[PDB]
Amino acid sequence: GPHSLRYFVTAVSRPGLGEPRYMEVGYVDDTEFVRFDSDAENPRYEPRARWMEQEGPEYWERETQKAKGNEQSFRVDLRTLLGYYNQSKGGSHTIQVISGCEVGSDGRLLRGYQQYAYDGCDYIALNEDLKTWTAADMAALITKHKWEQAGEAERLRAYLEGTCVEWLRRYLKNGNATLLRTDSPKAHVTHHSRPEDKVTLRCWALGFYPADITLTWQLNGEELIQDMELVETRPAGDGTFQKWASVVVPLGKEQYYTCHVYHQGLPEPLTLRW
Amino acid sequence: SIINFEKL
Amino acid sequence: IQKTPQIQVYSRHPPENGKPNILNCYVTQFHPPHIEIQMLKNGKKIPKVEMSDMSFSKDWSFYILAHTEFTPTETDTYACRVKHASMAEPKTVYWDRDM
Amino acid sequence: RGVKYWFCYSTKCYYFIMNKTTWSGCKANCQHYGVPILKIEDEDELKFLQRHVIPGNYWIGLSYDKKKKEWAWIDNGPSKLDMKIKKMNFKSRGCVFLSKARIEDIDCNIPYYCICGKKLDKFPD
Repeated sequence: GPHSLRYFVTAVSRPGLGEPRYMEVGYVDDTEFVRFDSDAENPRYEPRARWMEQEGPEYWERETQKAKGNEQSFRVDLRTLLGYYNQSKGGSHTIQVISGCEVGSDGRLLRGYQQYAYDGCDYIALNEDLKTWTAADMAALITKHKWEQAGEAERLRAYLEGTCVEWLRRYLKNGNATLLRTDSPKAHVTHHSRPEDKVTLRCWALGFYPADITLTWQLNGEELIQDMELVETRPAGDGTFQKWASVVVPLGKEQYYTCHVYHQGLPEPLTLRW
Repeated sequence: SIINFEKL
Repeated sequence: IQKTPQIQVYSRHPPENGKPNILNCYVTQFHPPHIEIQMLKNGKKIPKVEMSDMSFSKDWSFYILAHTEFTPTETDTYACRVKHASMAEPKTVYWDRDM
Repeated sequence: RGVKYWFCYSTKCYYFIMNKTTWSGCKANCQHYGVPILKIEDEDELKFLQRHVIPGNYWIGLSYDKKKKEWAWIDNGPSKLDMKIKKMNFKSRGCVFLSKARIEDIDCNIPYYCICGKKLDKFPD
């Protein structure tokens, strides 16, 4: 199928508390597998998936160093951007980075990204073409010029196509299990009483896995896209996820209303009523 | 394996 | 800059009063990453709630999960209290078994 | 009494809705001023949009149709953007938001800002 290896990086300066906090978190397809954190007593790349304890010393050594290397590089970047935006050494600031690749059935690179944000907003990003940047502001325009002279995009294209794709292929062989696995949503509707001869019908999806799911309500074949409340998918904590979606309906008329469950581990979509 | 970052 | 946290407080398993269980506080969509999350029983802080690691989404906002063990009853409240720079006052969301 | 403003570029005008809403919430709002949620017709318009906008995230009239098993603009016709879009390589799943350096596909239930866009037939006589 389609597959991704994505890295989420954070750097938070914290004046009067010493050096910034640094974090590299890695994901294969929504599955966290590695984490490195600069506050930990043992600041080192660590597994976070059974199938990662798979890897030998020489590899965890390697990454920890690269990450120590990356940490120092952002420490300067927090300072560089202070410089760019004319900001004092008094405020906490955040650098965020999304980094990685996606490959298709044939294991060929579909999309590659290097995405930066400062203080919770787009700073600079590598365009799909993997040759050009879009810059959010006059500040980012400096990095753009800089990285244009240094050939950053040339360098990053090579990584995303060569190295990323290759590391991704490994990790998937490292754990086929737990990763390809699917838990279907167990669904039901719940009746809840309300003022003014009305009912709230709540459609539940529980213990499913991968997070992605769709719950819709319909009245007589038609989706009630307004009218309908809907919490954000939440982790159960056990590896699975939960979600509900509800609607309001007059006592007696419950049966005119169907709930629908769409989840990539379901044969046909599910259909339910009270 | 994460890339290594070029300074801004 | 500055985004208000969203809060969901829910049990891991179907809640039967008397049956021991797990209570979650899922605090999302917020920014600056600095946050303080407490879990309250009746009004009282639950000693050392467990914190998942912080992460962020595609869209840049931060996501975090607090959880602790609890035994739901008919006759006593559970709540989550978030303190965060985006908010004037701490926000407290009460656990609601239907939700 | 939330905040909102309008702004034209070239031969279109937009409504920027600075109150956060879901994708379908934003679609609804737009109907309520008779201006549909934004269709981006080409790279030029995208650039203007990314350049104009106050930093943040903005829902736009691009989403995955499970009934048509594909991505679709809100008018169901093509855009010269679809070259870009096609290689953006989105998941078969959600809606698209715009940001100052990105277009990106995500859950539709997530509250972002909102952009309505309308193509002008004539000079605003």
